[PDB]
Amino acid sequence: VPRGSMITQVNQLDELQLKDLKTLRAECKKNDGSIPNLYIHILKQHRSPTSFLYYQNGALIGFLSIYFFYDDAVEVAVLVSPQYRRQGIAKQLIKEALPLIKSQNYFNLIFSCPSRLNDNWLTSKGFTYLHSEYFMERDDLNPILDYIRPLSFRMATLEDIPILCGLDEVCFPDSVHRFQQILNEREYEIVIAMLNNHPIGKSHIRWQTKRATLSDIAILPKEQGKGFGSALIAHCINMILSEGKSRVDLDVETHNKKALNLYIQLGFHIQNACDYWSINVNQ
Ligand SMILES: CC(=O)SCCNC(=O)CCNC(=O)[C@H](O)C(C)(C)COP(=O)(O)OP(=O)(O)OC[C@H]1O[C@@H](n2cnc3c(N)ncnc32)[C@H](O)[C@@H]1OP(=O)(O)O
Ligand SMILES: CC(C)(COP(=O)(O)OP(=O)(O)OC[C@H]1O[C@@H](n2cnc3c(N)ncnc32)[C@H](O)[C@@H]1OP(=O)(O)O)[C@@H](O)C(=O)NCCC(=O)NCCS
Repeated sequence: VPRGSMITQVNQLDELQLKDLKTLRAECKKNDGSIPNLYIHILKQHRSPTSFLYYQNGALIGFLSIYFFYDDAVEVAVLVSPQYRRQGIAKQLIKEALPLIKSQNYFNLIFSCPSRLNDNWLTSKGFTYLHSEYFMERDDLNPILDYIRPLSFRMATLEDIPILCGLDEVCFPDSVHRFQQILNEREYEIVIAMLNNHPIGKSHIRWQTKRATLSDIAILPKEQGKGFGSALIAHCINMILSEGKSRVDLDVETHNKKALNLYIQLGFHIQNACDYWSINVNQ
């Protein structure tokens, strides 16, 4: 019923809009299993008008936002209340966002999509699958037994920049500045895995009060398949539990779901899974 429809276009979300968006997020999560990446901490800050809110009678039923991370693409999050899907809401929101993307002269759009939900018809429309991002959690208080490999583990320091940059150069090709900034945030640590005296991998740890989060996990391609990734992740799990945390979270990017079996074996369960699909503007 169009009388009650309205689209609000904003530079940031006030506290009520954030509450509304979190309610919408929750109802999509229950229907879909996973949700797009919304970067709530970015929406809360004033930016210089990339959030588009669809209300029906003042109830938030649709949301789209644009995120200028890349220098030659833009990330797009779109969510529509399950009650109101297939009525053109997502298409209305994308149309509102396009002028702003064109004006910035970006031409490539990258959408984060709940795992498995849309693959059939994203393919039809010409989207290209890029990779997936999985957020997992291990809520077991028991440490991981075994998984011992001939590795030593070191906490990285500002002196390990060559080692860290070398690892990233092979896995995931200004890394000096990024590792310096990470190593200067007291919530972060990086564990380096050594085989004899050659660095062969690393994992980042972000510490919070009740949990810690593993990310940016790398094992050199030529050293994979020897148990080293499992040994490093087990080392990290046990380090986190020995500080008294009750949860280990994990953020991993993969092009293939089978790479996830390692983490399932170590007791992780998926809490959120997104697939990233790109498309050029003129479509
Ligand atoms: C292009 C994107 O928006 S990727 C968004 C990924 N986000 C999510 O998946 C979050 C959970 N899912 C949702 O919120 C919704 O299902 C969305 C955002 C994917 C689509 O929202 P809707 O308002 O229902 O989409 P809308 O009704 O505007 O349809 C837009 C187009 O996509 C098509 N479409 C939408 N959903 C589907 C679907 N499940 N299956 C097949 N086609 C679909 C429509 O046929 C339409 O095509 P058309 O322009 O040729 O007529
Ligand atoms: C960490 C990662 C790279 C794998 O590293 P790895 O050293 O090859 O991992 P492992 O050798 O420990 O494990 C490989 C397999 O052997 C199993 N394994 C490890 N130790 C084992 C042990 N004692 N007993 C039985 N199985 C074991 C693992 O469960 C794993 O499962 P799979 O065969 O079903 O796939 C991968 O899991 C990943 O996360 N990829 C996405 C992130 C990424 O690609 N970063 C860039 C790397 S270049």
